[PDB]
Amino acid sequence: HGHVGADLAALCSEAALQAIRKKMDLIDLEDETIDAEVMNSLAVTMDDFRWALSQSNP
Amino acid sequence: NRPNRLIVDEAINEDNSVVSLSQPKMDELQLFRGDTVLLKGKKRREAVCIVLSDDTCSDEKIRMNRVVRNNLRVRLGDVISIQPCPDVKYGKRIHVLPIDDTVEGITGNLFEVYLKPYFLEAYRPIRKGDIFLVRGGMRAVEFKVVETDPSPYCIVAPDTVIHCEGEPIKREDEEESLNEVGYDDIGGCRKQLAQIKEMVELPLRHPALFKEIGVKPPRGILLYGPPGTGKTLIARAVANETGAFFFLINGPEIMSKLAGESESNLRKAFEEAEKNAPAIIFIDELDAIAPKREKTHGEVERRIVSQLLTLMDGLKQRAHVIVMAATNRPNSIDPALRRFGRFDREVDIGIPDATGRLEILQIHTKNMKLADDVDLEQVANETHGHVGADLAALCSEAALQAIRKKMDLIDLEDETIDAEVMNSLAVTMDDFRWALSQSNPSALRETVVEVPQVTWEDIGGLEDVKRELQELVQYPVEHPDKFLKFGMTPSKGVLFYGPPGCGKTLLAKAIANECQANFISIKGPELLTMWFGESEANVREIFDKARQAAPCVLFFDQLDSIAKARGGNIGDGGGAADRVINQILTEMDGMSTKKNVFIIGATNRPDIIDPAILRPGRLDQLIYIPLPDEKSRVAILKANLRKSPVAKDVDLEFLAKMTNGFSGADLTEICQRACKLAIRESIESEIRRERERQPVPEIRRDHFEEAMRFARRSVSDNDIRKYEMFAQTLQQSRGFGSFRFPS
Amino acid sequence: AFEEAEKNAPAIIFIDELDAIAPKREKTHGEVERRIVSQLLTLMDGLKQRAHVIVMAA
Ligand SMILES: Nc1ncnc2c1ncn2[C@@H]1O[C@H](COP(=O)(O)OP(=O)(O)OP(=O)(O)O)[C@@H](O)[C@H]1O
Ligand SMILES: Nc1ncnc2c1ncn2[C@@H]1O[C@H](COP(=O)(O)OP(=O)(O)O)[C@@H](O)[C@H]1O
Ligand SMILES: [Mg+2]
Repeated sequence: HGHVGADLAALCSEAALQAIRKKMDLIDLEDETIDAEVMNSLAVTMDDFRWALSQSNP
Repeated sequence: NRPNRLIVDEAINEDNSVVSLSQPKMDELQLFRGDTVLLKGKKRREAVCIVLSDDTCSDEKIRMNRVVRNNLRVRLGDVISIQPCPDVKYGKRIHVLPIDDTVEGITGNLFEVYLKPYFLEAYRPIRKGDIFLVRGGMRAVEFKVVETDPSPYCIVAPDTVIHCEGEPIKREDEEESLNEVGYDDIGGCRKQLAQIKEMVELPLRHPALFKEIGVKPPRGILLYGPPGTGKTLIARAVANETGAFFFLINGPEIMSKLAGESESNLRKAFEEAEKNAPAIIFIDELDAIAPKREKTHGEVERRIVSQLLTLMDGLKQRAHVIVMAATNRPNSIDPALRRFGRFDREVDIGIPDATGRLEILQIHTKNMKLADDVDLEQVANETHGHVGADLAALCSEAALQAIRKKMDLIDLEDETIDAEVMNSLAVTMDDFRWALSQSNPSALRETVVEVPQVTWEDIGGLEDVKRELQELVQYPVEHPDKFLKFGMTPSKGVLFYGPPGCGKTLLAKAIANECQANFISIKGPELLTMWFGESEANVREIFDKARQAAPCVLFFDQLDSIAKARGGNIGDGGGAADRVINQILTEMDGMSTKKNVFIIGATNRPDIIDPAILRPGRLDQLIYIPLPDEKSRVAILKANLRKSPVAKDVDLEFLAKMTNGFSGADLTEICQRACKLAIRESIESEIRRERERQPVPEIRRDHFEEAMRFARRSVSDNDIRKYEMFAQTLQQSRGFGSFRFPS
Repeated sequence: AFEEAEKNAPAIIFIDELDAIAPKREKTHGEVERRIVSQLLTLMDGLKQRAHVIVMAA
């Protein structure tokens, strides 16, 4: 409602980072390179955007 | 959670240059005996060794000696990953430098004594930065390989030339690596360390994930908290763990009187950081350097803020440098810094809890030698509000007290101390207790108060009141899981009202010690101020300190002073008295989550207190502290005389019968009078003992009888009716009586 | 001075009128004085406590 363009950019970044967080708990975190299948499965969804909205304040 | 990951294990006979792994694990790793492999360790330290097969070694463990662990800067029980080193070839040459301290006193040539037999017909792989020990000469010498040819993986063949010429390497590098600050040296900040790790380490290691999802990692991190919580510690640990240069900026350093000097300093700092990329820019006291432009009148401050905004905007140019800041009060910072592309992510570092301060104590005491008596759990428990820096200084003071004792033993004139005295040197529990006594908590360095050491047995009677007070503080903190099962939040308010001297103030002093929770005491009118908005501002500061020091007990002694019924006075001291009550109302129950802040109020006259103060949610329980009855009067006299030696002939039970309406303080005066009479008799007796030259071990019956002649009833019968009317209004307000559900 | 102190370890350092050279960094007129205080702190933190050199300030 009161979000300036910087706030919306922060929201999009937070949603993408939340998707990356979802992919965090699966990986070993010590792998030299990440698997191609989980590389392809990574995409921003509505759940990530709603989490960002819940964590979004102007 | 990979086959490469293995648990650290010791070595029975395996030496430095090789490694030994269990044969099934070697087969799982597709590794043959005699193969060269790579070891990965913490702090970005690596070594190259020959893998071996051993039946003694377990499948989940890797056999390495102490020196191999010292190479990787890792301890026993750590998790490390092993990978077969690729394309390892015989070394053309190897440049080895022994430690400078070890070479001293070695008459024979270092190379011939150590290196020539060690590498003869052995083919031992080495990487740059590897240290290996060879027994020989007068003293065992550690050799550090600064240069490897070919770098970094090479095999030392007999034909490969080995030389120890040049200035021997210093132990400073080794001790700096040992003392380098990592994530493990932070205590109580694991929840915040997770977000910091996600912000910093993840983008560096897997930028492919970010490029695939098409997002860029944040560049601004704002750590805010009380001093000593380790924000600078966390920043330096992050800088060291990621192999980035740590650059420190202090707010006073940037500040300068000359025009354009502070911004030039900031630009120079950013330029040096970008040159030393990757690097971490850390700005201590960001609040002092960058306040609100509209709020500040001085031109230089908004000048610095604008320069900082420009520097942050220009920072995001793939410079691989991340700017971090530590401040006490984030709200004092210019809001333009809080936006995205700037200090967008703010991480709250708070007062460590019991387990957090236990972790801090374990971290700082890991090098100190601890006896069996000392237990760090109780040390954490008694440190109610200490911060990490306070805990470190506390451990240092306990150690220094141990040196104080061993000094009192020793003469110090001798140049060399006997080995027996050194063997006697140790650290015990009493040293830590003394450090606890001397050290003060930074959270409450303002509200520190003396402790009369009032304990429950000091209070006589009020057993029902004592039990309720403990459950108020003990239940929510010691058993929070119980409250989540039923789902209703705990009650956090009690008002004590009654005649003066019945024990309201003792219960607050006693509750401070026993429940091991932070205790803030407000003298009744202490908060009020002559300025227009300062009386209410002091109220918000008290409730903010209590929220930061949660679990905290906020004791409002003589609550009737600041909590009056609104509208009683038109002037109300200029209307400020009502505004103080309205401020108190909002903090106790307002538009915020409730922390473990337990408000306790003691008042003589409760009927004047604002009715909004006394509703459930603010001071949930109204407890009446009456005049002690006959049974309680015995307890008060027994508790008061518990310290003093009193004759067994004294019958305390009869005193309670006679003193029908005496208060707790009145009975205390009677014992005080009896003590002075017994002291006065001793003083005159010993004077007669001196006069004849030129008795009273305990208080007898006679002193009490003379004391009772001066006994008075402090609380009048008129006042007692005033207190008993109030308790009757509560009973009549409820209605009915002996409530029971039908059948 | 600190280099000579570590070179001749063990050594003893005494500073006379330290407050004259090291006022409060929050309120300091000259930048040179602030840099002197910064060098004091940097040299204090630089010693790894193996120098066994005690700095005395009056
Ligand atoms: N139940 C009690 N047991 C032991 N000592 C008591 C008791 N009640 C009162 N006293 C003694 O009375 C003195 C004052 O008591 P205290 O300060 O707790 O009273 P209070 O009811 O809070 O009074 P006030 O209304 O003046 O604030 C102390 O010496 C204390 O030891
Ligand atoms: N969470 C913590 N864990 C371990 N030690 C700590 C912690 N916080 C502070 N310390 C100790 O306090 C000392 C100084 O910390 P400091 O930089 O003053 O913290 P802050 O960033 O709050 O100013 C450090 O040497 C460290 O040993
Ligand atoms: Mg009192």
